[PDB]
Amino acid sequence: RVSDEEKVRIAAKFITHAPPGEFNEVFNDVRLLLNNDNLLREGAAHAFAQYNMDQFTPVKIEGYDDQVLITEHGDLGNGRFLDPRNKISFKFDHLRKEASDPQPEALKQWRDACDSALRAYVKDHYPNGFCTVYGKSIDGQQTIIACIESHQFQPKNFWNGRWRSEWKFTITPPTAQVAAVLKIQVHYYEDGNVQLVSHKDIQDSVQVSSDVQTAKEFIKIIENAENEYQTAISENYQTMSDTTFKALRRQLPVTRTKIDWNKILS
Amino acid sequence: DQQLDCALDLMRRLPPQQIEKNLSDLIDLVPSLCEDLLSSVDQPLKIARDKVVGKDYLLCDYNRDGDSYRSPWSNKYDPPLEDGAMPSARLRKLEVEANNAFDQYRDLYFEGGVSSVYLWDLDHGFAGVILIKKAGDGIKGCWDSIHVVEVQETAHYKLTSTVMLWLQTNKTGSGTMNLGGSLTRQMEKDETVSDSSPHIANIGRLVEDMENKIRSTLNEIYFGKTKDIVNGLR
Amino acid sequence: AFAKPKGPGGKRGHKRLIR
Repeated sequence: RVSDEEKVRIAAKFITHAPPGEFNEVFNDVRLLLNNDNLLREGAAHAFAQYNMDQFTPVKIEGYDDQVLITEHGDLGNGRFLDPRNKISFKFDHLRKEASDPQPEALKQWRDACDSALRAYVKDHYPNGFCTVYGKSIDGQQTIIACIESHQFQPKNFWNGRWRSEWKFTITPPTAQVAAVLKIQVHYYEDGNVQLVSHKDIQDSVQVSSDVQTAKEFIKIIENAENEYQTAISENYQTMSDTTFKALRRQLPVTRTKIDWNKILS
Repeated sequence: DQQLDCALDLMRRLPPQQIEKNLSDLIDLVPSLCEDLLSSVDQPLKIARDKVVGKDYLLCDYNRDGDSYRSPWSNKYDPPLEDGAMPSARLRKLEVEANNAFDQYRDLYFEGGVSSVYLWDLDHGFAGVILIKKAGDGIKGCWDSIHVVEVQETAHYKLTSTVMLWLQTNKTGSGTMNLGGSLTRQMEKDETVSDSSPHIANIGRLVEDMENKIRSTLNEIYFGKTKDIVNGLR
Repeated sequence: AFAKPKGPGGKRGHKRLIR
């Protein structure tokens, strides 16, 4: 007799660790294991929201053209998230991934120039990317937070993948400090199972001037770091294919031949 | 039943590096699935120390009796058991030869790590498990292989093999990269048994072919697919 | 996918995790 509290806790742990594009399959597994739908839907509510904000889940709102990302920076509380591009707030069901009740809503000019330059960068560099740019003030320091998401779900070919980047620009003119994290997660499971998880931290600085110029300098560093990150990932695969994989098991013994077993036994 | 299928599907989607925790949380979640889950999910190998001969050995269910585990080196249980399950005198002799043989195999292909071999009798023929664990020194990772072989007595050999393999690098350009997963394969064939081609030579060649093919498959088909996927994400 | 052989006999108890 597992307590309801421990049931919810373990269910929440599983949901928050679902691979991208596999939330529904993990949820359905957890639902049948729990055998108590009302407990799962009420107890694990925070886990649903945590997953969407951690995953930068893109969401289409009716009446507007490009999607908005569910992030911690847009969390207005009470189940509402901010669309800073279309200047609206909306209700969001974290379980069904559906937005509703679009309702209209100092640094907006700076947030707008960065969003315009990021929107184009994403359309130029990603197959199906989305982005959302925020503007906040932490301990008096004006901060621009840029978030990018791009995923490909192909469960018919037994794989899913997602890219996430988050860029924070702390505006202390004439300098701007850059802190960022880039994240990749891939799951391939045709007659087997493999998962890639990767992240990289970025630290940089920027000279501040006009909003339009700084927006171009902001996106250029984004473009440089993300290009370098993706290229390094591809090149580190080859490094893995013949250095550290070799460290776990060789392709052949040092003799460059397969083992003579009769010699082994005698 | 339905719950077990859900649990096995869950284990296939959750991150493979945390399989022990996910399995423990799963059994904590539904205690009635414990025996079926442990019968259907391979776990990373744990090392124990044979304090009598001063050698490491690997634990699994096949060398367990109650809460005790039998060392392949001393043929003794830790903690000691009065009447713990033991292979026959004949199988024990083949078990010692198999542990010596696969320790050299481990040395030549892995240059380290720990290996263990346990054999047990069947109604007609015998079965056994070959366990190998090799962690990285220091970029880091771990290889865990579990080979379950059945010898039906010219004899018929059936091989079921699982390799669990994770790797992590921490570099300037690519940051932290983690690759983890598993592959399970099967092979069977007939082999002549003789003084020049004994049972262990037949089993060793089968395990050697299996690990080589699994390693090539892990490198080419699976890891190479994730690289292509990453290049398609952006 | 052919079945694995039966494990050892001897009333060895139930399967368990290792800490």
